[PDB]
Amino acid sequence: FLSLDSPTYVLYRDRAEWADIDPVPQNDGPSPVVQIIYSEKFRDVYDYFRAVLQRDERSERAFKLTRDAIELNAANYTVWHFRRVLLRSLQKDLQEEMNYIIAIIEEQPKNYQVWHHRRVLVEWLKDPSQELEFIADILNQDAKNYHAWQHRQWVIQEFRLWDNELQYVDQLLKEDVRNNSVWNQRHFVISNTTGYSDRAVLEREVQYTLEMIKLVPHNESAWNYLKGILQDRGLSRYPNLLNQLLDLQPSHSSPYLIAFLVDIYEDMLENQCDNKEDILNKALELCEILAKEKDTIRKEYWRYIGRSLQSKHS
Amino acid sequence: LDFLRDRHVRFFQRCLQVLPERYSSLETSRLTIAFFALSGLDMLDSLDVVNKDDIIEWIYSLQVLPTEDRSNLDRCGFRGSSYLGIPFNPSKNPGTAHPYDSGHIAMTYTGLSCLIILGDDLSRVDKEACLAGLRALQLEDGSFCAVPEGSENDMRFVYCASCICYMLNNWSGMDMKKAISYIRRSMSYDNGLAQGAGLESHGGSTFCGIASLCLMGKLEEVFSEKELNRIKRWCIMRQQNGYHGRPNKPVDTCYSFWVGATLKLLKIFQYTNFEKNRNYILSTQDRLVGGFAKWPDSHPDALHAYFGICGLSLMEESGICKVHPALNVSTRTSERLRDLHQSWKT
Amino acid sequence: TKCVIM
Ligand SMILES: CC(C)=CCC/C(C)=C/CC/C(C)=C/CCN(C)CCOP(=O)(O)OP(=O)(O)O
Ligand SMILES: [Zn+2]
Repeated sequence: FLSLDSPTYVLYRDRAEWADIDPVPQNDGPSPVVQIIYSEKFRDVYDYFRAVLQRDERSERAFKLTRDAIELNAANYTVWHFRRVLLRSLQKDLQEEMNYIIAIIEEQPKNYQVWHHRRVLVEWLKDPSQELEFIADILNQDAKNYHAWQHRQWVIQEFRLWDNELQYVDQLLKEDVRNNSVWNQRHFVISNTTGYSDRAVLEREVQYTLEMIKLVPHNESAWNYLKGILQDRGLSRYPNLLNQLLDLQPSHSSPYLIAFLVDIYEDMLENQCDNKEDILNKALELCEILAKEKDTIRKEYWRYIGRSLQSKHS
Repeated sequence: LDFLRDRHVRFFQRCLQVLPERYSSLETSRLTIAFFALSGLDMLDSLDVVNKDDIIEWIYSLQVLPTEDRSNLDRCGFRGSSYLGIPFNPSKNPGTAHPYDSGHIAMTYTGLSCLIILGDDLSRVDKEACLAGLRALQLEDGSFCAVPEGSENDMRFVYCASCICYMLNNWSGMDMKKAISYIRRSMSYDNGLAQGAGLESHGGSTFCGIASLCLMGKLEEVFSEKELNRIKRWCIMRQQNGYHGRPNKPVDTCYSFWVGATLKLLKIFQYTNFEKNRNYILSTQDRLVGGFAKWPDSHPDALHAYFGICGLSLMEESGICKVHPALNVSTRTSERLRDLHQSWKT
Repeated sequence: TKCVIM
């Protein structure tokens, strides 16, 4: 109702509807630490919040008071909890609360309390119809917002809304193939639907990734996905992969590719392959290429990897 | 350039004093701001510029003690501040009942942590009540919530639980088997650790996971050598000059600690490039007001000032104590805690 | 600008 910045705003201490309540002040004792100074309005709203809270008053006036408390500080988790208690006690329209929280989150998309509040509401309503579109809007202000992706995965999993996610992922990867959050989402969808054990799917994915790598060779995300879906089945079990990569080396080279190769060679040594002593040298040669010219910032790491390979396969 | 040590000491001093209303959104977590300042002064060996006794009393006034009837055990621990309006009580008289007063896992952690840094012996801490409250926060999947009334749950709070159990030297505060399960399940296909299963791996959650295991002394037992090598690879790939928290994200000063400390725990921080990391951190130093920011030419804050200093510590900066990479206190403080634990065992 | 961790 009465906005905090309305010309006719009145302190709670001066409102008739609140005459029967004694405000409760905050006290940090004799020597306060990390004390925050508050304005008259701020201290006034919270002095009454403390009062209502202390008496667990489930009133309509208390419900309206929380709106002000939240405008002053949306990071106060106790205020949000009490508001939820009131939403239930007064049996408020939850569809209306959804509009409220939708606006709040847009203004503060990195606040933990507001995302938690929306999740509780959706659980109460058992209605996810607005979620995917809402999140897509938030992801438009920041495509990597961890809170947004977290909420999106919860919704999809909880109400089994996998049907269009793989398509949404394809669309976003076209907007920015370097968004690590989207590659994670792709793995999320697939492993929770078809899985990767279906050779047809694995091939589709490995092919898809090699295509993205060809478009932007220097992309850790794409390389991590590729290695991710193959590392547990065994990198050395894919002979055509080793050659297809060695063929990219000329043009589409990058430290990520060289690293992948080193990892392939190591898988071979791990599985007692043919030419043990020769493979080990092909690896060491790459490790040094990484250290001296391809990924110099990790010079000492790559040399440490090399020394590890030698003392393990000789 | 160079490290402006005295400037940073004054910065932390100011934090412990008074803040502008524009910091009102930190009200419920003032205790962690205090931690950043105190632990920060400890790291610079300047705790002498504060009145340890006054601050210890303030901290104890934040403890949610069990009431006469002990019907609120599941809600004990520490508050982030006095925003609820409960009358000042430095853990002297018994707990005063209140429908919504209870602890917050991150505050119980930073609270105990502050007490140890200040030299207190935790004698006024109701250890059993805190552990009871901690147990109540754990979920079926092994992770934790921050408050008994309910909140989001993830790796951040698993780390808090671990630190609390470690400091009180008693792991009855959690079901370690379930927690370890949660940590394992958070490992991503790219080998980093995420906030939870299926989520994008992140520098912050990777630190929380690895540090929690090290505190339980089960790193080796939970991850295989092959697994640890993959985790190490993911972590060391985070260095661009300074460190970022996720692939393809811009570097941020605080990750010099989040990731740097993880690498230290995995014993390969020594293989990173020190100069570029140090240069980046210093480039975010505010030469006028002190402290550090997340990016260069950006306003400083207590969080980045503290973590930037701990990041420098990892490389043994001239003038900064060695930080205990898993407990998040100075090694000097971790040593005092070792003595405290020994003394109890009598 | 900042890092909200809670
Ligand atoms: C008080 C204390 C020392 C607590 C330790 C336990 C905790 C809470 C650790 C938090 C670690 C951490 C850095 C979590 C990530 C925080 N975010 C900023 C998450 C989502 O927002 P984004 O802007 O997408 O984050 P970013 O891009 O920085 O990863
Ligand atoms: Zn940061």
